[PDB]
Amino acid sequence: ESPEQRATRLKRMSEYAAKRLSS
Repeated sequence: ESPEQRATRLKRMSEYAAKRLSS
């Protein structure tokens, strides 16, 4: 569970949540 994996899943979930949230 390195810090890299955190940013990866975090970024994907973020960019997704953002794009999705907006419209």
